[PDB]
Amino acid sequence: MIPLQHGLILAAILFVLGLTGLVIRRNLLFMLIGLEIMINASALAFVVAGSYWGQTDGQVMYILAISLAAAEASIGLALLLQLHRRRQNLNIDSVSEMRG
Amino acid sequence: MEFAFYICGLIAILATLRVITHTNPVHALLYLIISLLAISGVFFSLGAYFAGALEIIVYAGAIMVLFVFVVMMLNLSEIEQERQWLKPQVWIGPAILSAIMLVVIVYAILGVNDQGIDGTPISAKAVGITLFGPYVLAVELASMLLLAGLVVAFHVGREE
Amino acid sequence: STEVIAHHWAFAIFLIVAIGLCCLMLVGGWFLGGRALRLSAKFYLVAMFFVIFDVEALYLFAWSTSIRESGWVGFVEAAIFIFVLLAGLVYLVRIGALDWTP
Amino acid sequence: MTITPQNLIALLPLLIVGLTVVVVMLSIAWRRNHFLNATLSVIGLNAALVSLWFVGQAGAMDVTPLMRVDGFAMLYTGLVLLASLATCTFAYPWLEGYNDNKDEFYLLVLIAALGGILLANANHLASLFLGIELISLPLFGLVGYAFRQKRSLEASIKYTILSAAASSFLLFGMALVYAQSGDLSFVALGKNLGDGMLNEPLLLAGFGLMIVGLGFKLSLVPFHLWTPDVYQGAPAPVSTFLATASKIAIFGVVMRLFLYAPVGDSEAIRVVLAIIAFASIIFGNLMALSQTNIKRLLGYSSISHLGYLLVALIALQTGEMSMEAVGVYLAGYLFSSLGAFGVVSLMSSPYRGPDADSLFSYRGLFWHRPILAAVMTVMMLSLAGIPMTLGFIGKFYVLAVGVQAHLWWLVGAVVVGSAIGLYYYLRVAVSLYLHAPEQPSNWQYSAGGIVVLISALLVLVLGVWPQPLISIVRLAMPLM
Amino acid sequence: GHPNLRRIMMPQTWKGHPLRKDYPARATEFSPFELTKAKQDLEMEALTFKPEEWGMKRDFMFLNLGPNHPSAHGAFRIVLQLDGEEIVDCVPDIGYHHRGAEKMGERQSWHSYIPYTDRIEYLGGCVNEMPYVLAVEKLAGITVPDRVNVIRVMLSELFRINSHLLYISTFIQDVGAMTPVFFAFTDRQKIYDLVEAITGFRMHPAWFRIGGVAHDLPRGWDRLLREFLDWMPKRLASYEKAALQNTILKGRSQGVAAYGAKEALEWGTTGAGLRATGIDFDVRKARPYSGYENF
Amino acid sequence: WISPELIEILLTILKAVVILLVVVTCGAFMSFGERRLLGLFQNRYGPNRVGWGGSLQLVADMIKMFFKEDWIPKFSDRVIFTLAPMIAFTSLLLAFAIVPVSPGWVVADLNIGILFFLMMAGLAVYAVLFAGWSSNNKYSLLGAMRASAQTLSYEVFLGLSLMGVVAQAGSFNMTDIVNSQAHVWNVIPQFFGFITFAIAGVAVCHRHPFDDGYHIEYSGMKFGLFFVGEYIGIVTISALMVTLFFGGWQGPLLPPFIWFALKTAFFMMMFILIRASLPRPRYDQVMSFGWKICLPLTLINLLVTAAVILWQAQ
Ligand SMILES: CCCCCCCCCCCCCCCCCC(=O)OC[C@H](COP(=O)(O)OCCN)OC(=O)CCCCCCCCCCCCCCCCC
Ligand SMILES: CCCCCCCCCCCCCCCCCC(=O)OC[C@H](COP(=O)(O)OCCN)OC(=O)CCCCCCCCCCCCCCCCC
Ligand SMILES: CCCCCCCCCCCCCCCCCCCC
Ligand SMILES: CCCCCCCCCCCCCCCCCCCC
Ligand SMILES: CCCCCCCCCCCCCCCCCCCC
Repeated sequence: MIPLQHGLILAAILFVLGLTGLVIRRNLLFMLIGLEIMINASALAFVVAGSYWGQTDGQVMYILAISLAAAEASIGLALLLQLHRRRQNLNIDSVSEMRG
Repeated sequence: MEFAFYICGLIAILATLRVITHTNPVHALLYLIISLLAISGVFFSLGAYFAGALEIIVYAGAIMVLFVFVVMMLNLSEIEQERQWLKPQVWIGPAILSAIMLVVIVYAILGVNDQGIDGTPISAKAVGITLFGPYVLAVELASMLLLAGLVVAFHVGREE
Repeated sequence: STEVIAHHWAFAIFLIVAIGLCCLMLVGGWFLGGRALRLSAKFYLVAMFFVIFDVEALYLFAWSTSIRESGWVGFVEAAIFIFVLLAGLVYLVRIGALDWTP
Repeated sequence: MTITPQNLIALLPLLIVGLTVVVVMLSIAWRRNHFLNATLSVIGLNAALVSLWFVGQAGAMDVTPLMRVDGFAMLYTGLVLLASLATCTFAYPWLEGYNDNKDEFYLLVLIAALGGILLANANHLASLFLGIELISLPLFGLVGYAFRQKRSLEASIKYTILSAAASSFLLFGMALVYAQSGDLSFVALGKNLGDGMLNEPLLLAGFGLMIVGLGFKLSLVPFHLWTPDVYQGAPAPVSTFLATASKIAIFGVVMRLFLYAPVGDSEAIRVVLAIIAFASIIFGNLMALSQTNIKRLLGYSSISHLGYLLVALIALQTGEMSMEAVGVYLAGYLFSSLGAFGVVSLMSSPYRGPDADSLFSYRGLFWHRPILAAVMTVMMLSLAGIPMTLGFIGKFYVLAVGVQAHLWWLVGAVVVGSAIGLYYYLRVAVSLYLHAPEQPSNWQYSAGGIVVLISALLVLVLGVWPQPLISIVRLAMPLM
Repeated sequence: GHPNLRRIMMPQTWKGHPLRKDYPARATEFSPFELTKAKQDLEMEALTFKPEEWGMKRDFMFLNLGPNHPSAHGAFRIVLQLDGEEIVDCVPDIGYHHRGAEKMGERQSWHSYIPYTDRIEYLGGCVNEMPYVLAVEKLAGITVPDRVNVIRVMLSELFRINSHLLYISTFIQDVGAMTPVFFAFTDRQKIYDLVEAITGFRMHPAWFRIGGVAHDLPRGWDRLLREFLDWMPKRLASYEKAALQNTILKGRSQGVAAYGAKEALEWGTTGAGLRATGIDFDVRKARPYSGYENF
Repeated sequence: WISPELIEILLTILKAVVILLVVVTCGAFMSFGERRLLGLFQNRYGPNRVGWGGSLQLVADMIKMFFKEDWIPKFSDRVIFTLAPMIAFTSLLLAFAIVPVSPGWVVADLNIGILFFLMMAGLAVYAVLFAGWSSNNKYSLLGAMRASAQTLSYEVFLGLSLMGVVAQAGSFNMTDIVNSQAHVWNVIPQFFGFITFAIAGVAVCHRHPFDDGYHIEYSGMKFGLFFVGEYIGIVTISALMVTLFFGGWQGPLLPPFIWFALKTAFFMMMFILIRASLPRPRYDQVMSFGWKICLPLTLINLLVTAAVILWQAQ
């Protein structure tokens, strides 16, 4: 008696909020934060879908989603550390040299 | 169980909205931790007990710990002195685009058959049964994915 | 059931009273009483290792509660998982990733 | 379900590449030896390639509720393994000039090849997602392997951010698809729909988000803007792997998804894929008109060739020879891209420091590197679809498949894009054979030269005599 | 040719040279202005730190350990140059505990300066009184009798045991074990009972005189000495087996700040460090004094 | 309004409130008890002049910390500064919220249990980090990153040390865990799990010998919240290892709550003796011991436990 539509709507709201944070912020740290928000929203959507059908598949896909999320957070934060080490700023618009 | 789900969803939405509009990185990470706790409450309201447990243990206990560690490393610096994302000429366009995509996805959601989520609690025993049953290779190649992330992050995140 | 809703109310009251106790303690502390550098990347490395091995730990958490229902083939699968985990740990130790000292 | 010993026999390349990952891991843990670790990696990849024969003698059936092993999976596993072996061969002389740790490169290549094998054998949304991540994250490491270099770090940041965004889009798409259908297997996507109600709104939305993620992964317009930057900034063997193996594996799993899912026959998805293929062909050819750099030109080339592949994929439900066309085209594209990116890698090896430019300067290459120039112009003629080359055979297959399914807009797109490709590819060839103002000695460099030479010989021989390739592709027939 | 000829006892903003004969020895009138100025200097010291006036050179962090230190050896400041955890360079800021004892030597009589000699190092007491009174007896032409030598050796060895118990306890507490300092302070209380009985004071007895000691030994001191001699060895064995044989303590201690005989000789290092470098040079044996040859 | 369902609701609520008050009072009373027992170990008395036996020393300390001038640093983040002792208290309090002290006396009979304890540890690390960052001091920040790196190095195998007990019980529930020890307590089969969980529990509580301090800017009643939070963490870890490795409330003769209280008291006294006895290892030695010895020990223990269980399965 909790609708699947409401859970999917909540996950979609969090996904588009994470996408908005990923786009509008020039800071690479806030871009990684937005990426974490989007992948957590997708994992929440999988949990909602699995709970609607009464299957463990949603939680299995949640586990795979957070394994991916942890690994990409590690890789992105290492890249952010290298960028801050060799540029002393996190402005992602500064790294735009290759073009055309 | 309905009330807990809706209040946790509302808290997660408000906390994410405060995350993507804040200036202080530690404050943004704190509202992100609050949003992760709220989404874990959503998971617990839907009977996904293992998913909410992992949401606090791993997502809100390891990943955002790593984010907080890196933010303390940076000692965050030409960020609050700009505030460019709150000027409308930067954020109106992407907000319009995200609103359009949200409208399209919500319209697609509203045209589905719904029998309602009964919220029957799915334990971690069943998740472990199906994890080492139908999804053996998922576990093994996810170990390899974590290994790949470990090797990549060690190779990049050094100092020499 | 009545027992499960009693336990739910007990847990809710526990959480609320604990939050109220610490908040009232801080409020009473505030109210009463008159008035008058660049870190080394080993921190990121150890936190990253904790994150990765905590995800591997979550996989083992899921395995451990259903060992009997998985049988011996589940033991073989988890042994392969643990062997890959230990190979990664040996790899990390041997290249000095886990050596805080230089 | 349970796993039989026959299932383990059918999973032989997966187990062999994973055991190679573990063995190379423990060998690096023992002692950092570049030659020994590279040798162990190529030995494991060759062992998987020759265990494909035992997989063929095993049969074609369902190893997991997640994997299905058939001749399609064998062919795509072979292409991925060949691309990974060529990546290691080009990578050794480039890594010989690398001053930091070299051994992690082959570990990342092995894990990416494991993800490619996963995508080749994938029969499940979970397997598709895990294979995409298992490909992408070693590519995150490899694209920014020379992270001290500014362009490589920039390409790594761009690829990591955009691929995490595409993974989130794809994951949300599978979440909506699972919410609709209730099963994550490929055969059960839209199976519960009936009476002409195949165009379910939530199922179409989930498939659209998955199309967004996969079209990022396949460099399709308008998720294509990352491709020339990431191709240019990455190391040249990494660009070889990213152009060949990732594209091949992701297109193979997309082919499986659209072949097995009953919603793959939807008219709306077909029209959306037609628009994406048209825009991809035209845009990828148009952006490469004025490209001086060879890496960006090859990135736009990858966009156009994936558009031709998408054109072949649209006619999957109409003609039964669409899988034949995709296999022949992918073999030809693999060999041509291997030759071109191997010429780039051999002229970019050894790595001459992070603070120096990695410009190619292909002008006047024949007067000091004649065999490399001959191979490179053979590859440029092959990518143009000019006869006597295997790329022409693939483009002929694409045109035949488009004609059989009456995709006339796509046929005109292929013709126009082929003309534009003729312009810039012949420009590269004559620039090779012009004169230059100004401007090895080990057996691994010679091995890379041998690899690009056999690639050129295969392109020419199978351009004038394609029937063995046709027969081996017809042997790679999946489950019905 | 000195590298950094800067002041080491007085602050850098000090006028005059205190050990000169025309320098006034007594304390100047206190002023809150100078205290406020020096507080402001201490506040802006971290803001305007220049690592060139301190004798240093050149990701290199700079840190200050002191000036206040939560330990029993005093309060002094160390400026540390750090590469991560590694120490690249370090200079000590000393002179924070400068009492002007030599200038007081120029201001007291020969007899009334003995209490000042007590407070040179305050764990030693009569050990600190001994070289001063022996030098004054050299100036006076005094050959003290044998009982004087034996009494002074007694008190010097008692205070040596007191100081060594303090040192071992402080080292163990710095490693991290917290109980042996309590037990060895009980042992120090036993020593202080004997010293209080003999001299009348605990840690600054000022009991040595030019030509002897202030009083005779009180009747009954041998009972207290026998009690302490029966008390000590079991407690010392307990300290060894409880903390000094602990492998964690050995890991924290062994191989830490090692040097050979050449470094000990070139730096003037004497005492336990010089003898730990293998050089058998003790004053009580090489150049005997106060009848130490009879023990 | 007199109905037996409402009577049972109020009885369970009253039992939970009683458990909460008893565990908080126990944490404070053995702050004073640590002072007294350190005096006992160090051949002295400790505080025994404020009331009978010193029992009113805690009340005097409570009043003194209440009426101390409340001081927040001027250039600090006020919300994070207030939030760090908040978490350091409530995290391990809610960790205690799943401990069964008697048959029928449990606040939350959750299906997750030690998973909830792991969540609470993953918030205690936030408490330490927030205390370090909010102080606006670089020495406190460096000390906090070192302490949080240590607690991550031991939190990485806390759960895997508990997984042997979980595997033997076959469930995450704490009552199932204490019912699976009906014949033999889990300390006998899961001995390596016992030593690894004891080491990890001492380390994640930042107790001796696993302790530029990050509490120097904290004063008034916030320092008291930190103190009682650490002591509540000691009580929680002791009760958890009593329930997980030592049967919990199971005993032959004495009543079950008496057995639980005696075992918990022995383990808390073992904490006091551990502080009084061992010296501090170096930081690199501590992390190398956590990463190179204890984590493989937990993994091998889990493998051996699974092999033993599947051998016994007919
Ligand atoms: C810029 C260069 C590139 C130019 C664009 C690329 C080529 C575009 C070709 C456009 C073709 C338009 C066809 C329009 C009708 C389609 C629907 C139809 O009615 O088809 C009839 C028929 C299918 O029906 P069926 O029952 O099979 O009848 C058998 C007929 N004997 O159909 C068939 O049986 C097959 C019909 C095939 C028609 C010929 C296709 C190729 C013709 C040569 C190239 C185009 C014309 C020359 C160039 C124009 C200017 C560039
Ligand atoms: C709720 C109640 C809980 C109460 C507490 C109960 C459990 C207490 C757990 C305490 C854990 C302390 C762990 C300390 C680990 C130190 C590891 C280490 O690196 O030690 C350094 C030392 C030398 O190592 P090395 O590498 O040789 O260094 C030389 C370099 N110069 O290496 C060594 O000396 C090697 C040995 C290290 C320590 C091994 C484990 C000792 C555990 C403590 C004693 C437990 C006694 C029994 C307790 C009761 C049991 C019922
Ligand atoms: C210095 C360079 C900065 C580049 C910033 C790029 C920001 C792009 C924002 C795009 C906003 C689009 C708004 C909606 C457009 C209409 C709807 C989509 C097309 C139908
Ligand atoms: C049509 C398929 C491909 C056929 C072969 C294409 C060419 C391959 C290279 C052959 C050797 C080229 C030698 C060119 C010499 C030019 C000398 C110019 C002198 C001014
Ligand atoms: C350190 C111990 C903390 C314990 C917290 C919970 C206390 C609960 C007290 C319950 C008392 C009654 C138990 C059931 C009856 C059996 C025992 C009767 C004699 C006390």
